[PDB]
Amino acid sequence: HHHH
Amino acid sequence: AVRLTFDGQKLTWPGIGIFKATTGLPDLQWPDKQCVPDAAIPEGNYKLFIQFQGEAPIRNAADCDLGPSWGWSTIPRGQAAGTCEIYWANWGYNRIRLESADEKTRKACGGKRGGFYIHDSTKGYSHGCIEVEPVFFRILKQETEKENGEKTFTVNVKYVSGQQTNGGTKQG
Repeated sequence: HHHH
Repeated sequence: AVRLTFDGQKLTWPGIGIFKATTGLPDLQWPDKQCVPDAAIPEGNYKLFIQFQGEAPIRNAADCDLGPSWGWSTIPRGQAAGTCEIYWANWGYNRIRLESADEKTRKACGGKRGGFYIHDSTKGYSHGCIEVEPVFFRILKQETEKENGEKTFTVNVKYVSGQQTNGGTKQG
């Protein structure tokens, strides 16, 4: 899970 | 043990104080959107990893990707260049990893959501995490640095109304  | 509560707008540390807090991207700050990617965090129970581990790991400098870590870490804002000045402003300066702490929470939303943190950006939104008033991290340090024993923190997320999950954390 990325958060960009 | 400390059981924090988060109702969409307020993060409560029982017996200590109430902190402004926000979850979800701007159009997704709603309890009924909590299974949409980057929306308000799903309701349930989460463990906080408050052990202070210093600078967060950088997984890919070119793409501004921070690696996951299970503790309290800092965001390397001082070296941000170009696009990472934008992207890391959405982290803030501090983040605390959250992990689902029971099966019901973990199975929420088909299990498709994750990577949750508490962090202290001042944007008024959060990419599927919980943005908290920065003073929370200063209270956390003060309340824990003099304690010698076990330090166990959880947060229960429970939205009791349809109100927007925005506690006014955008910088004034």
